[PDB]
Amino acid sequence: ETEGAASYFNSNNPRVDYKFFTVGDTTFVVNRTKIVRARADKTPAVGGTALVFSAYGQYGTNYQIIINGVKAAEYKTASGGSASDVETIRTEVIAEQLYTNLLTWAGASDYSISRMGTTIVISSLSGASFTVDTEDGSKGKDLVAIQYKVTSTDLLPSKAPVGYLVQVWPTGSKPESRYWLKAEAADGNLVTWQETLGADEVLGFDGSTMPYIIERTNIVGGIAQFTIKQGYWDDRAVGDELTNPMPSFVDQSLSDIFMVQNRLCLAAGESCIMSRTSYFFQFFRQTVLSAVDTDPIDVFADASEVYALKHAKVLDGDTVLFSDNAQFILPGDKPLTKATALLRPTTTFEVDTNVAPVVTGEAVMFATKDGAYSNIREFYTDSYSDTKKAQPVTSHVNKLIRGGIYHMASSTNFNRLFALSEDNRSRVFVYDWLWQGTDKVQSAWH
Repeated sequence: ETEGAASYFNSNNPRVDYKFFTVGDTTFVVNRTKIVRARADKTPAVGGTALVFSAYGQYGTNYQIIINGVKAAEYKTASGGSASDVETIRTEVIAEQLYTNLLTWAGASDYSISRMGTTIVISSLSGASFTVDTEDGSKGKDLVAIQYKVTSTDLLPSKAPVGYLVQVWPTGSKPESRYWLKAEAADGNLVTWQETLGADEVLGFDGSTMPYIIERTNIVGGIAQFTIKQGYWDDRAVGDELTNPMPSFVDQSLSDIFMVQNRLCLAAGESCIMSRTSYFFQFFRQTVLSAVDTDPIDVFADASEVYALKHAKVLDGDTVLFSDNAQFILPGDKPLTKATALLRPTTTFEVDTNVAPVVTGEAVMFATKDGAYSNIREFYTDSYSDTKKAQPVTSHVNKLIRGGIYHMASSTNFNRLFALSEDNRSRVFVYDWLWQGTDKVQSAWH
């Protein structure tokens, strides 16, 4: 066992609750009672820390640093008619002179101020935003004041403290193009920025409520050892809430687990989430700047009048998704992208989701419940060139099966089908069939 072992298996009717899945060696266990919750921790909010820097300098400019209203850190450049005024306009000279004046200011006892390169960094001591103004000779060329947002990429400071956060959102640009950048320590005068998660956002899924994993590590002395453990779910890394949103299945209960085109498929109620290709534990885009086909997909084309879907099966180039009152077809002709994958509601047959439908090759066999008996229907493709209908194969024997069906098993090589009934556990029904040409030369029950 592990942490949360005897807390995800808290149920009284495991037949309806626990739905299992298997890929490779790992085994996924899904409980339909718990509700997925988001983790309590959040990224730090928009900090009051701000930095200022100089770019050009000009001649004879009175440089101001308006720190939260009251004026401080004053400096003025000489006229420039003398050859010696060239030294006073350099960025480094401006930076150090402004730093010296700011430190001597009376209010400096509340803000931590340091100088690195041509950048002055002001950090609050348990306070709100500085709301700096920093008027200068030009419009924005001379001095640039940034707290957490910038209007372009060229205006980025040459130097910055390690771990500084900033928002990039050029004016007149689509909201999908904005992203958060992080200033990380590097050599050379220029600093390097990397994509990072936004400020004051939820980190990721809470592992205590997400489906668990059962894995067979090795075999010791002819006996395999099995380990149950929490899932290795990837955490959100890049983007903000708008461009990297939480999938809608949060604050809901899972319904089924399956997979299509090597992508894990989290189907919960109206929502179904497509995992990243070859990476089952990640549901968030690797990078927000650009979109690629491998990125996870969200498909909501199913109607909301259909409740939580239960089963999924493959049928002649398509994956059919079974609900309690309708069916859907997910096309597989084209690769699934953000603009191509969609659910197509095709048939409205009445299907009982208590028992798992089986596949017999070219057809899918599902059972329906009615009264104290049960019928079994065949799902196949008709002679219309892509239209599917369902027909009952228990027409001549409909009262044979007592109670309902709780288990099925098929055999494509033997063309054999098995069924069970609750009214007598000792009785098993065998349905045999054999296609030949275009007709069923045999359809046997015993």
